[PDB]
Amino acid sequence: EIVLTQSPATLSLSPGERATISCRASESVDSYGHSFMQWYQQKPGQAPRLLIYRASNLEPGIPARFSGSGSGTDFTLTISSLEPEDFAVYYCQQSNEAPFTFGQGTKVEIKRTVAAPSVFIFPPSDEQLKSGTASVVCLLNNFYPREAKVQWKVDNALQSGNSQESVTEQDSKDSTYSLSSTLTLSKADYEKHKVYACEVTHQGLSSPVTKSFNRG
Amino acid sequence: QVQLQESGGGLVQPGGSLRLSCAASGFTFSDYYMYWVRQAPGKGLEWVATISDGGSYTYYPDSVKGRFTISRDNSKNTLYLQMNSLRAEDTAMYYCSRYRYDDAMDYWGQGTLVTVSSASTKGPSVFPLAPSSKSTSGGTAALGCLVKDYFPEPVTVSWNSGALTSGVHTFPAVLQSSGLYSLSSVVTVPSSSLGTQTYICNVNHKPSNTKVDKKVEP
Repeated sequence: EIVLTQSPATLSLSPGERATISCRASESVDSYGHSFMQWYQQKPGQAPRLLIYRASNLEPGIPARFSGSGSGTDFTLTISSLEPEDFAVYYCQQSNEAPFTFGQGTKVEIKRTVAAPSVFIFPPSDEQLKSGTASVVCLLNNFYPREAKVQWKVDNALQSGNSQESVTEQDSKDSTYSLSSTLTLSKADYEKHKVYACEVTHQGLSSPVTKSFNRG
Repeated sequence: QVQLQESGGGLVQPGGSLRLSCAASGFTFSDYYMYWVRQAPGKGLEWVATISDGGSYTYYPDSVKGRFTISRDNSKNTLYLQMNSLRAEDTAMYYCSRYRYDDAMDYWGQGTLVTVSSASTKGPSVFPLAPSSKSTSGGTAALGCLVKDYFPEPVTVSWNSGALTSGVHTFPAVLQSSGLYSLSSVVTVPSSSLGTQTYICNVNHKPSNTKVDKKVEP
């Protein structure tokens, strides 16, 4: 098996910058006078898309900003000038030996300028309140960087081990992120309290912001 | 134009069998080698199988040999993959791919997910996420849908029948302790249309034949 090791694993660059991803094969990918190295682009919820094949040939339909080179055991993929839509995981693929193989992939994040999250909070809806379970959702919409912090507070009581987070994939239009924090409490706990607060700390906020609501 | 429709994915018990198919279209199917590639949730891409133009030859890595069978029906322009003795390690997103003479897979299927688990199918519950009146981001109101407790993946959440795509965010689903998934879908709208217009979120969980149309409003 020909092992393909891509480098770097993660890349964070601002639009307009030049990106270079490398791939090193354990054994030559060269045969019959050609390097059988392909490069694929995979975006969230989509299939890998062919960018370059046979090492240096641009796939028709693909913007000229993409190009590849190399031969033998060393290959390189280049994006001369990043656009916010280039956010994706890139894979090098080998078509020369027994079992075809893909590199481990390089995650490319598009560096965007600091963007502060717009905080929202949602109390558990009447329906779910009948199910004997309460879910409080705090929304962090359109921010960057991705690193953020969300503490829950129930009547000034700092929660712990009872909330789950889910962050969206970077937007391909404006490169921001959105995050969701859900607090799951029993119907009893929620009713025996009143102040539900969501404190968010982020680089775009000069001071942590808190969003809250009183039940009912 | 050239397109590959995949189907047959879903939930299946460990040790079970499942068949994926890929209906080719827009090109001389019998003139190409076909591939099945898979992606374990969150991991990378792995080759699963290859078959020649007329089905004469086929290849599989040792981890699939004897368990999976790739085949094709050139008269129906369809590619198949019969799986057997499935295990958790086999759960993943499966793709079909066409292979050019220049050694490059240029067209791929959208993909079909295969979850290998003994756990049972559970339809999701949809609770609204209306905008509180105390919440006022100036001219924008955020409201969404909460799809809780369902299995397996995935779930499809749209708004006003796909008519409302702008500004929508459907977060990736998280697994809860119980053993079920949960995800939220929110959309930001101009607070001047909150009462003005009607907002409905269309949820579809194909593995349980559930299609809910919960309506939200503060």
